[PDB]
Amino acid sequence: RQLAPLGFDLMSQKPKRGDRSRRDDDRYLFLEALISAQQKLYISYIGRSIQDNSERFPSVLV
Amino acid sequence: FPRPLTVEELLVVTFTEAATAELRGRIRSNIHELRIACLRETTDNPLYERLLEEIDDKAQAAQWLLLAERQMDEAAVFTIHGFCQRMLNLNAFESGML
Amino acid sequence: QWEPVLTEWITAVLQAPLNETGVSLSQLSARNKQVEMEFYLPISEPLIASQLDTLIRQFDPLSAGCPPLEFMQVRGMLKGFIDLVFRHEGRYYLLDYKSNWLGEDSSAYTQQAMAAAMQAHRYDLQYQLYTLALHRYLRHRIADYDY
Amino acid sequence: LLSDLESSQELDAFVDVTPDNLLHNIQSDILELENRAVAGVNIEEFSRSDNKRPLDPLDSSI
Amino acid sequence: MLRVYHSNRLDVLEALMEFIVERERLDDPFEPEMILVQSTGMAQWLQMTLSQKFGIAANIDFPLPASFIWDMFVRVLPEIPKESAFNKQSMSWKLMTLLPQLLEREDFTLLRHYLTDDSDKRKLF
Repeated sequence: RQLAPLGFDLMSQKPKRGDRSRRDDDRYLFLEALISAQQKLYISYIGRSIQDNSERFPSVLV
Repeated sequence: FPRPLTVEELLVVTFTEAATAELRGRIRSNIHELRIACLRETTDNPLYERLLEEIDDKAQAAQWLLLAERQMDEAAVFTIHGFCQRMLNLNAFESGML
Repeated sequence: QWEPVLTEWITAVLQAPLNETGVSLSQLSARNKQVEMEFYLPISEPLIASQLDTLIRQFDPLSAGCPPLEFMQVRGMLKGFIDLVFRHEGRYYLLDYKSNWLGEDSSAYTQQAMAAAMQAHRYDLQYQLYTLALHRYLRHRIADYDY
Repeated sequence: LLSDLESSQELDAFVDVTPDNLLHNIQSDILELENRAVAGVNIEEFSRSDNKRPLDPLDSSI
Repeated sequence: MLRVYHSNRLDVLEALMEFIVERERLDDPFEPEMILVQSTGMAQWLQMTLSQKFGIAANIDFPLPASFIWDMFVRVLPEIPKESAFNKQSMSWKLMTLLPQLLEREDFTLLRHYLTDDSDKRKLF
């Protein structure tokens, strides 16, 4: 989920250790979901759009 | 170019949204193929072969493509209407917009 | 329009003695106060209505009135909200708040009438499940606990 | 930041995941911190594919 | 002493938390058990797992790390208000006041071009 900084925020200019960004939160969530599954893992995405029958792509994490 | 750049610093503008998602995956696949070609030092394709000939240090270049591969999620490929929306919301005060 | 009629009635509630010991609500220190306890009581085997009310009606005189409780077989965690829990003289108590009663003011709240509404709204099982909760919590938290 | 604490006493309990299914294979590699991907650095490694981990066709895990 | 528990899965840490409460029981019965959780679902899973073993789960506070530490401030240091004077809410109305006053300060002049164009006060909010 893409949440852009306000653009005048000073924290995004000089990042530090404990800085939290929504991009790194969802990227680490995909790792939490990978280790959490003890038996089966289900990952589904739309490869082809049903409307115009074009090509789509999965997330870079997948 | 005078200096190497980061994926997030490269701006690509394509008027169709469907072409921006295809070009994003097309670049994502070409960064992955060139990265493997840098580690293998050999490739079966003419374009990637001429690229490996110009590459000085293949080890550092493979690390740059790896960092370029992980950032392809925030890689910027936008339409004209999708650009201004992100740009005017970046700096609000110069544009004078909510 | 309310506040003049409220601040008085509130003082009458806090100063009212309770049970035999005559405990007043104002005598409780904040150390002994626990407000809005949320407990999770697991039920292991499926709970059957008829298999329950028979035990209820056995030892409980209040379960004689009204038909047996009707609920589908349920297995899982039980939830509930305890209004107030406090200890006095080394003895814990259980408190709950009910208002309702749109039409009644005078003595129509009495020992027979209050218990008559307890059987009407099925508050019997409610405090019986609240006690089983509190009994398990006091058994778990207090070392060498006796009911 | 956790390892930076001076007075903290750290102790670990880790349950080893015995790799069987494709899911337990990945959780292993992430736990033991090893790279199981074959890059094919040399043509001798690029040819034989048996050095990878065998995958059962009946695995529904991932 | 601050102790850090490392584990591969959460079920081991939850079982270790069950052992810590089991080996030592709190003197005062009404003292709640402080457990820090960042969401509601994480706290609601701990309640069902703790109640599944001990037999019940009651009097467990689940605040946020920001509310917890702030609650720790009032206990340790006197004179602190229970809730602060600076919040995501109140600071918005306080700035809605100062900002019309701080215009043309020779610094904010970059911000002045955003407001003084025109507004219904929506831009100020």
